[PDB]
Formats: sequence, structure tokens, C-alpha cells
Amino acid sequence: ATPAGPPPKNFRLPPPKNWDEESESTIDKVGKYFLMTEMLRGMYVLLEQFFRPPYTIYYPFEKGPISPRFRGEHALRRYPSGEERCIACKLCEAVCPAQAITIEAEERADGSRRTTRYDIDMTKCIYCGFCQESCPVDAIVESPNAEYATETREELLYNKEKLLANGDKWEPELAAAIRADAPYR
Amino acid sequence: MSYPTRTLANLRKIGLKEYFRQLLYIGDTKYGELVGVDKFGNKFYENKEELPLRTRWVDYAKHDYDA
Amino acid sequence: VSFYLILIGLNFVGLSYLIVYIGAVSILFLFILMLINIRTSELQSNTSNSIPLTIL
Amino acid sequence: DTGLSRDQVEREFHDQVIDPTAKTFKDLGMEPTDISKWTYHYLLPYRPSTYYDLPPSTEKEMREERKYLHVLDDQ
Amino acid sequence: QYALTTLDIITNWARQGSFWPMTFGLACCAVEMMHLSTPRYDQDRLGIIFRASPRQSDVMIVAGTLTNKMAPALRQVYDQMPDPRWVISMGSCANGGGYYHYSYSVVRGCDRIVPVDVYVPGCPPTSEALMYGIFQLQRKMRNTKITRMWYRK
Amino acid sequence: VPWDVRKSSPYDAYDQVEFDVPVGINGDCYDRYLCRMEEFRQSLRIIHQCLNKMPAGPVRYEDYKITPPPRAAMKENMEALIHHFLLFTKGYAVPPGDTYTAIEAPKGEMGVYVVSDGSERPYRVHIRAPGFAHLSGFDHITRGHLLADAVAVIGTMDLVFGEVDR
Amino acid sequence: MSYSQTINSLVEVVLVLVPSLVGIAYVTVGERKTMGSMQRRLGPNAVGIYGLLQAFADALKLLLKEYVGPTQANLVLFFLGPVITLIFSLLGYAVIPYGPGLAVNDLSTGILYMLAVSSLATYGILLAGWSANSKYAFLGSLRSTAQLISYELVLSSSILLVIMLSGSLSLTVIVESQRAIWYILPLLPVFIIFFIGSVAETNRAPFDLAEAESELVSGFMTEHAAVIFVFFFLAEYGSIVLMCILTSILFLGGYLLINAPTVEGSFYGLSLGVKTSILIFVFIWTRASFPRIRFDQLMSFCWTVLLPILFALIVLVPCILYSFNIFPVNISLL
Amino acid sequence: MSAMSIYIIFVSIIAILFLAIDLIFAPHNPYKSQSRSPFNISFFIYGLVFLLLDLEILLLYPFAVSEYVNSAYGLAAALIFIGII
Amino acid sequence: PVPFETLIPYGIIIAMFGVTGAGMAKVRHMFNGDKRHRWSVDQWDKQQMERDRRLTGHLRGQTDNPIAPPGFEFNNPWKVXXXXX
Ligand code: SF4
Ligand code: SF4
Ligand code: SF4
Repeated sequence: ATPAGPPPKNFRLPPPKNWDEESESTIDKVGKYFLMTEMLRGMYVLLEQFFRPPYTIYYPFEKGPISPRFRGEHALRRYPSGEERCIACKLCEAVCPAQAITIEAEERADGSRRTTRYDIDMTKCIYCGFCQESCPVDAIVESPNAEYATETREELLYNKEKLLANGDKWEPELAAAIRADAPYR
Repeated sequence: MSYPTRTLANLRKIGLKEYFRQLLYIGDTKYGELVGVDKFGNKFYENKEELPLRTRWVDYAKHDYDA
Repeated sequence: VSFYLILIGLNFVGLSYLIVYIGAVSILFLFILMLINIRTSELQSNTSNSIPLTIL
Repeated sequence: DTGLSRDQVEREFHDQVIDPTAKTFKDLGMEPTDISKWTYHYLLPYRPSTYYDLPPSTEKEMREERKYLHVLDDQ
Repeated sequence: QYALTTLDIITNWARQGSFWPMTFGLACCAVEMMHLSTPRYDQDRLGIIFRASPRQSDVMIVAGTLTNKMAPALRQVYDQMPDPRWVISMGSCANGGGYYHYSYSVVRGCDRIVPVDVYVPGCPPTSEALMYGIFQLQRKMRNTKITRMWYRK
Repeated sequence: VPWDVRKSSPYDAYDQVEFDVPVGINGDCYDRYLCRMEEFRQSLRIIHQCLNKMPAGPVRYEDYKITPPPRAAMKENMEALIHHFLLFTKGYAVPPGDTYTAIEAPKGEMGVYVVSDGSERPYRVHIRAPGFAHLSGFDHITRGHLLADAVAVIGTMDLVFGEVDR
Repeated sequence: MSYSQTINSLVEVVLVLVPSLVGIAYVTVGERKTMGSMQRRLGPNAVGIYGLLQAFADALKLLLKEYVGPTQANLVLFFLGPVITLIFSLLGYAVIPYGPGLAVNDLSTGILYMLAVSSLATYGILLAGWSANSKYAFLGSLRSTAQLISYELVLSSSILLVIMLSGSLSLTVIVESQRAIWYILPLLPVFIIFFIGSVAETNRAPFDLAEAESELVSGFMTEHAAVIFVFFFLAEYGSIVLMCILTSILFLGGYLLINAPTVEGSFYGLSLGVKTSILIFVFIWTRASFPRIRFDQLMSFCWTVLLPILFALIVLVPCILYSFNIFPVNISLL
Repeated sequence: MSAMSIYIIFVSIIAILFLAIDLIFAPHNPYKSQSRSPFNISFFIYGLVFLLLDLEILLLYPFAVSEYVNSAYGLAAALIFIGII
Repeated sequence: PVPFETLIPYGIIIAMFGVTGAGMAKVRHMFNGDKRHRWSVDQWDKQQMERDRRLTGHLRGQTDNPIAPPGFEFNNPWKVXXXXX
């Protein structure tokens, strides 16, 4: 229990004190018991909080704070020209801790290395950002969006069409979040 | 939790019609400067003297407001 | 019985019945009865055999 | 659905008559079970199981009760 | 017709106004779910009261990983919920298995066990994301036709 | 028992910070409540020291064979791009062997036992959860006592069942 | 008299009963908002303007929810307990004076009427736990019945001390007799004990094992769905308001303050309301402030602390009354 | 018709309405040996001491509404009665 | 600051007591003939009200007349009942 060597100085407690030896007067002792002084003090604390401002925000009219690093709904991004950023490296499919990404690829009609299938199973994804960290072209990113609850589970099986549409809609946020945090990446 | 002086002031700055409409959706008496409007018609406001995280808020264009 | 006593003007004793007999004696009876193991089958006497004596 | 209607009262006088020129479970390779095989399964959750309702204790049961204390006097 | 919509509005307003979930807080999603009752979001301000037993509850929030060993218990409490009732699947694990989809001991989505009305994504969904899903279910109740459904047939 | 893993086997920067270890004497739920309340104050005391002692420099070990290179390096020079590619597809190789490593987690001694086979995947990962040992003692601490005290000791053990079951 | 007696009784009953239920509904809304302000939060603010429709949403939701009764033990017995609890919880409002004699029944035995109807309400709780056919929930309802009868002894012992001062069981006479002084000053320990007993009598925190779900064996009220929950909850809020009204009647001077009939009546009603509302606030205040007492400790508090003090006060007080020639007259006066 | 009789009827009527609503408009579906153990004697004691002490308080209530005529002599007997219990 | 919205239900509760007090005072006063009612009515009080009715017709009626009208000596009500004696 104690470390090896001599006992720590004053580790042994002094002997217990009898009722007779208690250094506290009877009137104080009887008064606290019958008047419940510490319970009254605790109640007084609540009144102090009763007149302090509440912390509540009125969601969805107000929102809590999120950072440029926030990991939400996935999106596929473009270049300013509109070409897809994705070149089917499969780095995000390999690093994915949950095996949520499935990719197929060949040469496009113009001979470019592009995907034919890019699915993310949002009911397998653990929202960790590893794909976004592994992507060498900033193709896969997590948007700040978190309000996309769905009626059916099939609506959470994102294919390439769903993900490229998400990137088209969210691009100004995606660029702003990349703009703020890229120095730290 | 508005407090009397806050709600009385915002009432004077907004009027009773606006006050009651605001009481019908957000359930508070809020007043601030119009920051802008989005494509859907939502109006966004700022007031830096509000409580933390309550300094920005949206008035939704649609009755069935959704986030 | 308590309601009967109240309506004829015996208000104190009628309320005493409510407080004492229903309020405490009956509560004690149900506590003990509802804690003990009872098989209703073990408690059924053939009441038809007691009907002629019941009339007499 | 009240389980009760004009055409339902009329329906209870009628008696199921089985067409003899119609395919049966035989044709499908099936052998229907009798309803009395299924009442206990489907109605078991509707039989009372309160302690009040067990049949009286056997003499075997009466004797073993005397091996236990039936009230906690220390509690 | 107008009368039956009025009762429809009235009965739906009550279902939305007193939204009482039975939080089956299986794992870490229950922490985000527990943060909806705290001062910042104060679900009670909207009428949400968490209930311990399924008997008093209208909605089941499956917030956590459902193991095979636990599934019979989840089915049992769902069966003990009075109608009208709803189920919200919250989190990747409850939705489709999540990080443990390939585990020998995990149900690959609670919709294998109970029917689900709303799926909330995230591992974990934020407290606001959970609130968004509850809003969707309230909008679902608000559009539920009850007296007009019987009136159609 | 005066024992803290941060004191007995220091890790990270706990040897560079000052803090006290609350210790009870009656081994009951009240002593354990008072130790945890004082741990609040020592945690805040450590955080203030970390704010002032925070040094400058990198936050990731500077070998791109173990940690991923900065994104600007990965898009700029050949060596960084290769190391980025390999770390996110194969992963870094860990020298073979085994170790039991423990820390003073908020719920007690958390340990992990890892066996490495030399490859990029661990051969064996076993997690020592303090809540597992604590709940295994529930019978020992509760036998002979009142049912109305069980909620007190379930709460006195810091019990999260993701720890217990894993 | 001037108009029909039946019309008068209709109107008098409607004036007491209907606004009472409105007040009971908003005590539940006020409980949520008071604990919220104390908890740095808002409480109901969305169901109706300022959350003023929250209790009506709750009641309608539960009244349209499906009930899940026991395994067909009995239809009558299952509802019998809830019905008894609600009816007798509300019956005590009929002797409350909203002004001198301004009660549904201006009864000379009124104090004993209030005690009787409270004793008949404990039956519903006990008859519910048994009817649930669950030996786990029966023990909790049994413990709740033991707590209710034990603290009924605390309340009727405290009330006996007030009757010694006023010499009457008429609630009106008790109030009139406080124009001399509110009984909270001469009977200050009794008022504190009576308020504590009223909290325990209502299964309210810190005496709230009946609804406690975190305690392993507690939570008897927690298995009550739909209509049965409405019955039990309405009965409890109804008793909370009535224990606050009776506390104001006995110790805070009732309807007394600190020419037209309408305004005199309004002021008497308002003064009783202000005093009742303050005790409702304190009632909410203690639930938010304290942890929960164990069943064995709360029974020991009643039988080894409160009752021994009260029986000591039962000796002292009449001795003081005799020694100062202040034994009151028991005839109709005031 | 006495205000107390109408009050009792109305309170009963409220209870029936609440039952009626949930019986008529709420949904209804057919959603519907035992071990034994000794019980705790403390439950019998709580009821026993409550009842016996409830009777003694009842017996003192006449004194509180008769203190003036009872005066000193009736107070002695009340004090004797209180001392014994 | 002061959270007024939390205090609104208390204002409703306080106002409900006032409504009952004002309403009960008004209807009782109209019932009594536009005069304040009686309370703590004992047997002497009830008898005096019956004697007031057999002078004026109204249980609350007053007259300062030193001489009773003719037929007063004949209108003392003997009450009849069938069972409870
Ligand atoms: S998203 Fe990025 S990492 Fe994944 S395949 Fe496309 S380019 Fe490679
Ligand atoms: S966030 Fe993580 S789990 Fe989800 S797809 Fe990207 S790598 Fe896979
Ligand atoms: S989805 Fe993620 S956060 Fe939610 S329970 Fe599963 S692992 Fe935990």
C-alpha cells in the first residue's frame, strides 16, 4: 500500500476523537441539526442561479458553434473548371476504418482516370475524416452539414450522383473550411 | 428567458404585431440588425449584446420552418 | 355506514369511522393479506351444504 | 369492426360446404393441423398465473412449508 | 371534412407538444442524447420529457450499438409500448451496424429487429442533429391523417 | 492507498507538472466522492500549468515513415507523396514484440496489451478496462448490505459498459 | 333567499372546482419553469405562447394514448384504485374558505373532513400496486402506503396543536382566529414540521421513492400509462395545491390580508392565492435542491424525530394555554 | 340541492369523462407457478403503530374543541392520558 | 435578471384564487338579497333566521317594528320529517 522505504511522515492518522473532545459548541451543534443550516444554504444557491441568465439557445432559430474542422455529411468536389477532383486512387477506400467506401474505376471516354462507382454507406461511416485526410486532391471532404436525417435507411446509401450533388451545393462552405484549416493540414 | 427590461425594450423597437409573430415561432422577443437574406428567403440578424451563441439568428421564410 | 351516520347528523363519529376503520384498521388488514401466500382454492367451502343451516 | 353486422348475422346461419372439384392442400404437398393443437400455444398468455389461482397444496407441499420461516422478524 | 381535419390538427398538436421518448441509451450516442436535456438545448422547453419505462413513452430512440445478446430485450420493450408509437434509429451502429458491422456479436441495424420511423446519421450525431430528427418525426406526426384516414375508408 | 499511475510511472508531460493526489481513509462512497471533487481542482491546476508551459514546435513525430507528411509537402516533393501513399494504404510497420502499457485514466488504471508481429496490423490488442475489474467486485462490496445502497455503489464505480464489454 | 338553491350550488361548485383545475394545470407548468430557471434553462416555452399550453398537450396526449392493463385480472379493480385516488384528492377543496364562510361546505367539523378524505385516498395507491399483479411494483406501492400513513400521523398531530389555539375545527374560525396573529409565529416549529409532513404526504422529493426510477426497487408510479397516469398525476398535483392551501389556512392566516362585495372577495381570494403560490414555489424549490432520502431513513425521521417532538409539543402547548388563561371558547364565535 | 352533493357528483363526472375518452378514442389491441418469499415484519409494525397512535390522536381531538369547559381538571386527565400513551 | 416567463404560471394560479373568491362572494351576496352572507351559523343563528322569514318572508329580512303583523302568532314553522328522530 505505501511505497517501500520508511512510512510517509504523518501517514498514520491520530486516534479518533470522542464526543467529549469535539471542538464545537452544543448550541451550534443543536442549531444546525434542528434548523438544517447547510440545506438552507444549498437552497439559497438555487435562488442565486434563478436570477442568473440561462444558457439555453432557441434551436433551430439559433445554432451552436462548429469549427472549420467539423466532420459532417460527405461531398465530392470539383476543380474551378468543373472537372471532378477524384482520380480513383482508392486511398480513401483503403484507409476507411469501417469499410464504408466502395469504388470502381476505368478510363473515361477521353482517357482520364475517373470513377464509375463512388458509394459511401452512411450507416457504416464513423465520421472520422480519414478519407479527407488521405485524399491527395481534396476530392472527398466532410461538409459541416449535420441536418440530413432520413425517413428510410436506403436514403443513406450515397452513390456518386448524390455525393457530387452534395459537393455542388456545399462548395462555398467546403472551400471556406479548407481555406481556414489547410495551413494546419 | 427574457427579463422585463429586455422584452419591454424589444417590444418598443419592433411593435406588438411583430412581437406576437415572433412569439409564434421563436418564442422570444428578439431584435437586431438585418445581416442579409438567403436564396430561400430566410432573414439573418445579428446583435452582439445578446447572450453567447444567441448573437446570430434566422427568421425562416416558411411557416413550416426546417433547419 | 359512515355515510349513513353523517347524513343523520352524527358527523364526528361518522368521520371517525372513515379515519379509524378505513383509514388505519383496513389498511393494516390489506397489508397483511396482500403479503401472505393465499391459494383461493384452499379457502372455498361448499356453501350449498351450509344453506339449510343458514336459513334456520 | 364490431365483429357484428347484418350480413354477418346472416353468415352465421350458413354452414361451410366444401367444393369437391377444387384443389386442396394435398395438391400443394401440405397437411393442415387441427385447431385443438394450437389453442394452448396461442392462448397460453391469457391463462391467469397469479399465486391466488394455484390448486390446493399437496400433503407433500404442506409438510415442506414447515422447513421455512415465512416472515422476516429481524426486518 | 373540415371538422375531421380540426380533430386531426388537435390530436397531432398534442402528439407533437408532449413528445416523450424512452431512451434506450445503449452506448456513446446516449451521451449526445443526454446533452439534449441539458441547459444549452433544453428539450423540456419544447415539451420533450425522457421516460424510463416503455409504458409511459411514445417514441423509442435506439441510441447505441445493438448486440445480439441485447436484441431480445429491445424487442421486448418495443412490444410494451402503447400505440401510437414511433422508433428513431440514432447513430451509424443503430442504423446499419456502424464500426462493428463486420462483428460476430452485432446486429447490422436495429431495423432487423424493430420498424424504424426516422434514421439520424452521424457517429455520434450532434445534439442538434438528434433534434433535427425529432423535428422530422414531429413533422411526420403533423402530417399524419387520423380522422380523415378513417373517413376515406 | 496513495497510488496514481501519473506519479508512479509518469507519461507525456505529467512529470513536468505539479498536482496533488486525493486519498480517502474510510474506503466508502463518501470518501470516493470527495476524492473526485478534489480531482476537479487538481485537473484545473494542471491545465493552467500546461497553458503556460506549452512549447513551440511540431505536434507530430518528424519521420514521415510513421506520421503522415503535411499536405503541402505531400503535393510538393516525391518523397513526401510516397510516404503519404504508403501510410494510408499499407500503414507503418511496427517492430515485433509486445508491451503492457498503463495510464491513469479518469476511471482508474487503463491498460492495453499489444502484440506486434512486425507487420502493419497488430497481432493482438487486449484492453484492460478499470470498469471491468470494478464491476467484478460488485458482489464482494455489496453482499450482506441493503438493496437500497446498490445504486450508490454502482455510481461510485465509474461504469461505462463500452469499457466493460469492449 | 333570492334565486334558486340549485342554481347557487351549481355556480358555487363551478367557481371553486373549475378554477382549481386550471391552477393545478399551471402548477405543473410552473414546476417545469421554476426548476428550469434554477437549472439555468427555460422550461416549457413552445407549447402555446410562453409554454402556457404545455399541460393541456400532456393531458390530451395521455388521454388518447392506449392503455395496457394487467393480464385480465379485473377491469373494475384495475381502474378502482385510480378513480378513488382522484375523487378523494379533489373532495378536500369543498371545505376551503375563500373568505369568511366562502366555501362549498362551511363545515364545523371541516378539519376532520380533510383528514378523512386524505385517508381514503391512500387506498387507491395500495389497491393499484396489488392490481398490477407484479410483486416488484407491489412492494414499492406498499412502501409508499407506509410512508403516507406514517406522515398522516405527523399532519394530524400538528393540526391538533392548531385546534388547541383556535378551539374549533371550522376552517373559517381557524382563519378568523389569526387576525390576532398568524399561527406561524406562536407555532413556528409546528409549521416547519407540518410543511415537511405535507411534502412526504404527497410523495414529493426528497420523499419521492414512489416515482424514482434510478433507485433499483423504487418507481411504483413509473408503471402507469395513458388514463391511469392522468388519474394519479392529477391527484398528486391536486393534493400538492391542497396541502399548500391548508398550510396557509393553518399557519399563514388563510385569506387574511397583510367596501364593494366583488373587490373584498377578490382581495381575500388573492391573498389566499399569493400565500398558496409561495408555498407551491417552496414545494418546487425543495425538489430541485435536495437528493433523495432512503426508505429506511425517511421512516426513522418520522418516528424518531418528528413524532417525539410533536408529542412533546402536545404536552407543552395546553399547559401554556392554561397557565396564561388563554384556553379559547369553543362556542360559535368568529 | 346542496353544494356538497353537486360537488361530489361533478368530481365523479370528471373521473368518468377521463375514463370515457381513453376507452372510446384511444386505440385498443389484444396486447395482453409464481415464486414466494417471506415478508418483512417492519410493514406490520408501521401499520400497527400508526393505527394505535392514530386512535390516541383521535381521542384527543374532543379535548381541543372543549378546552374552555375542561379547564384545569380536564387538562389533568388529558395529561394523564398523554403520559400513559 | 428576472425570468418573468417562469413567474407567469404563478400569476395564473394567484388569479384563479381571486376569481373563486370574487365569484363566490358575489353569487352568495345576490342569494342573500344584496347583503353580505352569514358564517359560523349555529342553532341560535338558524332559529333567528327562520324567525326573520316568518316576519318578512325572506330568511335575511329585517324589520325594526315593535308590533308583529297579524298572523305572526300563527306562522311559527313546526318542521315534519318521516324517519330520522
Ligand atoms: S476521393 Fe480522393 S482518395 Fe478517394 S479515390 Fe477519389 S482521389 Fe482517391
Ligand atoms: S469518415 Fe471515416 S468511416 Fe466515414 S467514409 Fe471517411 S474514412 Fe470511412
Ligand atoms: S454510432 Fe458511433 S457514437 Fe453512436 S453508439 Fe455507435 S460508436 Fe458510439
